[PDB]
Amino acid sequence: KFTIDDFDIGRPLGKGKFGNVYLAREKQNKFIMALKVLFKSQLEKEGVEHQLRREIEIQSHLRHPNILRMYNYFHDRKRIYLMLEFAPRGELYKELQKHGRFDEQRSATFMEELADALHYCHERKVIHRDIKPENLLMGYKGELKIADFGWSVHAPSLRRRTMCGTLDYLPPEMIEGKTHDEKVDLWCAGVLCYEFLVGMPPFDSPSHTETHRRIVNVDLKFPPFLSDGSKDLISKLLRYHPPQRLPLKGVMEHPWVKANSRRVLPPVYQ
Amino acid sequence: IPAWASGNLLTQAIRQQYYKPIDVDRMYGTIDSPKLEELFNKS
Ligand SMILES: CN1C(=O)c2ccccc2N(C)c2nc(Nc3ccc(N4CCC(O)CC4)cc3)ncc21
Repeated sequence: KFTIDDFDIGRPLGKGKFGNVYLAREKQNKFIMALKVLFKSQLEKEGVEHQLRREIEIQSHLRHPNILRMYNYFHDRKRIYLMLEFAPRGELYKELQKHGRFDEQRSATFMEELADALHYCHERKVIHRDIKPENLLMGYKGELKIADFGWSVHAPSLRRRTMCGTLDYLPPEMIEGKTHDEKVDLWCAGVLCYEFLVGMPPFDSPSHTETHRRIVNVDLKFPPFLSDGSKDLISKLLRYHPPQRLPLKGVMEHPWVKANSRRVLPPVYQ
Repeated sequence: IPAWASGNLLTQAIRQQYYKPIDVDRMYGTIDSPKLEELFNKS
C-alpha cells in the first residue's frame, strides 16, 4: 500500500553498491525513518534477487531494541524500497575509528546489547554470521543496532557449510571446512569485544593464510592494558571448540558485563 | 535539504520520537506489503 510519494526525502545517509539509504519522513504520521532504495535491474543483473529476498524475510520478522527494525517495504517500476529504523548516531565502525578504541563501560554496554539481540535471533534459529563493527549502528542514546543480515540464515535443523563473514572474524570451524552452527556468532562476539577494547582484531596479519593460522591456533595475545574481567570474557568466547564457548546468556551474566554495562532500554509504545 | 532534516528541527524530532514512540506494529505492520515473489515483478 505504500509508495515513494508517502515520504518526504530529507538527505542521503549512506551510498553503497546497490544501494542508497535516505533520511525520510512518512507524511501522515510525520515519522522519521530511513529508506533503503535498491534498483531492480542492477540486482537482477548481479543475480542477487534470492539473496535480497532472504535478507528481507529475516530482518522483517525480527523485533528487538538492538536489531534495526524493518517496518515495511514496497516497490515501483524500477526500485525496491525498504522502510527501516533510523539510527541517529550512525555507524558504529566510524565511532570506533574516531576514538581508536572504546573504554570498558562502552564495550560492556555494547556487549550486553549484542548478546541480547543475538539471543533473540538464536531463539528463532537465525544465525547472523557477520557480526563486526561495520554491521552495527547506534540509536538515539548510543544503543547498538544490528543493521545488516547479509550473511544471515534461518537454520532450523541442518547444520551449515557456507564459508561466510569477514576474514578477521571467521571462526576456526569455517576455516577448517567443518559444518557450523549458531555458535559461530559466539566466536564473532569475542572478536568484536576484543576489537572494541583494542581497536584491532585479535588475529590481524599481512596475509589471509597467516590470519587463518592465527585463528585455528587461537593465537590470542592480549595487550597489557586490558582488565582481567575483559580478558576473561574474551577468552571464554574465543574457544576453539564451539560447544565450549560461553553462551549468550553467559555473556549477559558475565561479571565484567554486569559491573560495567550502562545499558538503557529504549521506551516502548503504550 | 528541507528544514525538518537538519540541525535542530531534526534532533528535536528524533528526541520526540524516542520518548513518545508510536505503535509501529499497528501503523506499519498491519499494512499490506508486496509478496517477496512479486518484488522483481510488475508493480
Ligand atoms: C536503514 N539503515 C541501514 O539499513 C544501514 C545499514 C548498514 C549500514 C548503514 C545503514 N545506514 C546508512 C543507515 N543509517 C542510519 N543512520 C545514520 C544516522 C546518522 C548518520 N550520520 C552520522 C554522522 C554524519 O557525519 C552523517 C550522518 C549516518 C547514518 N539509519 C539507518 C540506516
